[PDB]
Amino acid sequence: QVQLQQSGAELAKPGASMKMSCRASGYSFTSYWIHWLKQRPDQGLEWIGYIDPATAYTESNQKFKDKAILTADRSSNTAFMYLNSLTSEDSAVYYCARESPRLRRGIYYYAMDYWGQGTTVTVSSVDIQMTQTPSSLSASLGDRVTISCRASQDISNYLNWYQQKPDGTVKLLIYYTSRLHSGVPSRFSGSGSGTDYSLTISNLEQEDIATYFCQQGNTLPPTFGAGTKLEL
Repeated sequence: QVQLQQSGAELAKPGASMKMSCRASGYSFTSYWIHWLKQRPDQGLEWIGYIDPATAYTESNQKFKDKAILTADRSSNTAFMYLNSLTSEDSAVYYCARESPRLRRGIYYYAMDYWGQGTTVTVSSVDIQMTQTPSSLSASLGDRVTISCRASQDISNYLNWYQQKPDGTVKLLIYYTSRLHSGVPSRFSGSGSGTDYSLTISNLEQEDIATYFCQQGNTLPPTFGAGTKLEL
């Protein structure tokens, strides 16, 4: 079983540097990319970059190009991220996540199929826009519910959906508009095309209470929606 284990919470001084790690077990580390992401209090996620462990090649978001450096060591099955010139804007939860198996030779989904548990950092002494509606939505057990997602440009069906629980745990539910991931119960379904997409949950259960994110992976950098909170 795939597993990603991240390092423990740290505090730091303004102006300093720091280093955090992500240890892999239960699969061939050199066969899939590792991604890094940032999430601020009560906000959506931002994508920082990825590294290919087999070749050491890296890709970075222009917004983080002076802020972060990514590395990997194959023998110890571990990836790393280094940050510099820390400010209060840098206090956040940081995550690592694995890239899913490809679509065909040279064509990836940009769907993150397994996630680490997050590291909390405290500092103390044109992009494609996604729009999710509504921002929160209440329902009762056994109901049918649908949520909507729009992008600012044709994303040609490269649209993915994730679920985040109150304790931070993140998982992939659907990739490439309508494909279920391993272990997802078939009461989850999705549809769309062009710029307009939706997710539908049939026969709600109490373990479905959470926050839901959409994400395009047509063009770099990957961008996320701001979330829909689903409550009883």
